[PDB]
Amino acid sequence: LAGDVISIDKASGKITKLGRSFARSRFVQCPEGELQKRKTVVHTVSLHEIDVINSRTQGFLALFTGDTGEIRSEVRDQINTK
Amino acid sequence: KETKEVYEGEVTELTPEDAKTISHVIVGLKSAKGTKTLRLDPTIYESIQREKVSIGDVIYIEANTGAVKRVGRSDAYATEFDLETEEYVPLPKGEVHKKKEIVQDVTLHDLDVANARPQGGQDV
Amino acid sequence: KAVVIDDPPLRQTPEPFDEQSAYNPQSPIAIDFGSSKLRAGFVNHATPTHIFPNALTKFRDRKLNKNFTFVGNDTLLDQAVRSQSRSPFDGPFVTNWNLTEEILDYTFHHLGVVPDNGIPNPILLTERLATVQSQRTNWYQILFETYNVPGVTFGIDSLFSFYNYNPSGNKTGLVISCGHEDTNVIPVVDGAGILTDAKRINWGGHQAVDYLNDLMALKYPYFPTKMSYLQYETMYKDYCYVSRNYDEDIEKILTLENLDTNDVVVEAPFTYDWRNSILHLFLRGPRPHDSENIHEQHQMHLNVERIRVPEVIFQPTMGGQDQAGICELSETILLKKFGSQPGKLSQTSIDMVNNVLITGGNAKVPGLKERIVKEFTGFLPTGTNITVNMSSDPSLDAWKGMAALARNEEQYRKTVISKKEYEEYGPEYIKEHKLGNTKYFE
Amino acid sequence: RLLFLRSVGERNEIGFPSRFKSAHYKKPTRRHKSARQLISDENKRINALLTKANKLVPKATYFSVEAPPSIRPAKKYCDVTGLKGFYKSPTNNIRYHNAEIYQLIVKPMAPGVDQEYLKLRGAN
Repeated sequence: LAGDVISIDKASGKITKLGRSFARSRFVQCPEGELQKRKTVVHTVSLHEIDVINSRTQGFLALFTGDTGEIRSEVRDQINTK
Repeated sequence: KETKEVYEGEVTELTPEDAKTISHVIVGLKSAKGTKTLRLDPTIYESIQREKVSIGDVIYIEANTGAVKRVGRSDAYATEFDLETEEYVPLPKGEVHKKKEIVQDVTLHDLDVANARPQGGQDV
Repeated sequence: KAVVIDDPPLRQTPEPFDEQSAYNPQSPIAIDFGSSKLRAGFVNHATPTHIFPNALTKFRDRKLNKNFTFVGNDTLLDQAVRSQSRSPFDGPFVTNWNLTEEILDYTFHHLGVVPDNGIPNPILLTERLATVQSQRTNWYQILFETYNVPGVTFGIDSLFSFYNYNPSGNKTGLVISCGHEDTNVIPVVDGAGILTDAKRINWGGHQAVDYLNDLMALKYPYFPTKMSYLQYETMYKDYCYVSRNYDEDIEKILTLENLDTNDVVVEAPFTYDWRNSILHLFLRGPRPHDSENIHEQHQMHLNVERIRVPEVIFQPTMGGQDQAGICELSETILLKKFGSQPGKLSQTSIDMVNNVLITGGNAKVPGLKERIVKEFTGFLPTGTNITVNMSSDPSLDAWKGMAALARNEEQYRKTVISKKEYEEYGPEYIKEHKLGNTKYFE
Repeated sequence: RLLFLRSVGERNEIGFPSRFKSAHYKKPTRRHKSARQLISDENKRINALLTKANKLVPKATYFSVEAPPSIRPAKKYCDVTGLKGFYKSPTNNIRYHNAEIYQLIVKPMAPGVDQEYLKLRGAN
């Protein structure tokens, strides 16, 4: 709606509602500076996560359910070489 | 000893030909070095319709395996709307047709695993 | 480094006259009635004999002689007379014709012509592509009732330049003409200009210099002095080029490592850091600016306008025209026309690709040839041989066109229209030859 | 410095009964008929010819030779600097490049300046 503060990713199309602006008539400050921003995000992904994702038997949800179930050594070697 | 063959570029022509069953698919890709027009069997259109490929989408086609990957739309259609859900990739500076000789190192256990999936196969 | 611009210099040497002994009465005469410059001379010569701008003034004096003979190169004598120049062209067409009568009398007097009962030489005249009927009827009127010429031919200067660089007369090629007031793409099949599929962009050199004038007036609204059209003409001529790829070039014009090389500084003739500020880098370059001195208060910094002005012939939407660009029009001729599927080139469409001709007076800008070749590679299939032809001077090749038509090939009389043909057909007569116009209907 | 103009003045004197002209001269009275209305009465002459002949097809006229508008979307540029115009102000309908340009030029501008900024691309 009007007055909402949102963040838009142009590629994936994800729109996140950060809240409402400071208007009496939850509450988040209005963003400042540029609108189309280019920011650097930094990721640290463990080798076990790439092991689970590269394993074709189970998806990335096994990082949370915990049923990875004896990931094979060829996936480990492929992850090491990559 | 296997051969990797890759067709990539912006789609400038996507015209099917029926006989409700598609017979052959004419696809004209475009890169910075020129264009290339290819016939295609209906299985690649099944993969393309899976990938919702339209005119102007820079795509990736492997000739031997039929793998279709949509990189995104081109910058020529980046100003059709001021704000758009689509992502925009530049025109590839290489040629449309790329050939490569690569070496596949597999083991017998890999083929045993791939031939004995207990539930079934999975997509790429 | 500051570069001082000024008014263009004046030719203090007066123009000469042709000898009367070299006058031949049955020899034809070539006249290129351009919107910017007029090229006149006799066909037997190779180079044109008279190059002068297509304008004249009406001088006034305290002795009250009312002399108005300052025509063409006579205007390049004093600063006061040059400001009162008056071309007969408003846009692409001519609005007043007695002005053209004075111009034609001037160029007939300076070519060593001593006639009787009108001009006895057949003229070789150029006309605009798909010109209006009224201009053609008025041209017939002036040519056949004020000068009484034996024969008239009509043609397009782009097709004349194509005939000049393909003198066989049956070649197949593509002509791109960058004129003064319009830009034309004309495909030629077997020596015949196919004018039912030619296209015209409403943009030329004059519109480009006017666009640069408007851009520079918008960039510095508080500039103390006002510059003339010739000054903007010389900045368009000297400090403009076609970018190889506009999208990647415009991404980094304003960067600091690029602004110290290709940004020029123009000085008007008279007698909280700024590193991350885009507006100051655009306005005053990569140097710090202070506004207390009159020396740099008369300063321009053409940076984006070095590539923005020549890009309008490729994107006419920037100049206000809802028209396709040069490469877009070139793509739809030889990929979606003339029996050519996109992806499958016909044999005719191959032949124009090997015979691309770029001509016109506005082809003088650098980088136009490489941009055309690169863009032609983009839509054509791989392996197609894109060969372009560009003259050393693409302005005088139009005069060499009718020089090589009425002299080299004896089928020039296949294109002439006699005075007796004018009586039996009228002012609406069109002779559908290869190098000229066509009828308006089917 | 002033006699040069007189020297080229009666150097090139051509009289009213000029020998380049014919013996019969008979110049008629002609109106102005500038660039803007020649297109219009040629247009209405062509439409009168089509309506008279129908109630045939033209081949190469002044309007049939005109280039059509493009089918690819035009790139949007900043109206102030000519850079890549990401944004566009909603009040004065002026495209701009970044925040500094909007705060300095686009927002605090006089009325009527925007209508001649838009006159360059003809959006007034």
